[PDB]
Amino acid sequence: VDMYIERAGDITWEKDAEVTGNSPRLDVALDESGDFSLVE
Amino acid sequence: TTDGVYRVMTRLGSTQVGVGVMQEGVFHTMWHVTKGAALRSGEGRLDPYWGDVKQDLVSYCGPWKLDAAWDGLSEVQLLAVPPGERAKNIQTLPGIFKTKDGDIGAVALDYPAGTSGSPILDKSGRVIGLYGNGVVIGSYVSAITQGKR
Repeated sequence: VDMYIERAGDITWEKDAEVTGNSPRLDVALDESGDFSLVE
Repeated sequence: TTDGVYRVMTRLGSTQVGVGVMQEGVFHTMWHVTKGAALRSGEGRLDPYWGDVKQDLVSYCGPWKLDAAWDGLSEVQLLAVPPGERAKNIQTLPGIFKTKDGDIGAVALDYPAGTSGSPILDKSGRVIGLYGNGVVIGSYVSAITQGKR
């Protein structure tokens, strides 16, 4: 199994981007395995 | 070696497992995308240089170079590179992961798994982190994961 990379674009801000998504505020914990979980 | 955003592919057919950022001669992606495997770039080979499972990050060819951070107020853009689709910009106001060690920006955007590693940009075009490590609230929310330079 070989893994390879292909260029897909410049890193640039686009003035005409689609805009979407919420901005939730969440209490979370980060464990040793890099996994985030919700906390109450 | 050119600066830019890249697909991370694997081989029957090919499948896109993730995305990463080339900057200053270093390739940046999420650990869970490559598990630290060497990467082919044309006839060249990219070897892992630094990685950390808890941060879910890895750099190739040199140390992590990305250091911009979300300002906590402004909208940002996910430069999403989904499998089979042209790179595209999605603008959003991040929410926040509140943790015992401080706050992390988070984006409530749910793109295919092969988009993991896609950069999140501030208004100046600087990469403030990578997309693809997060939590489910049933919508997925990704941390804005940034490394240390």
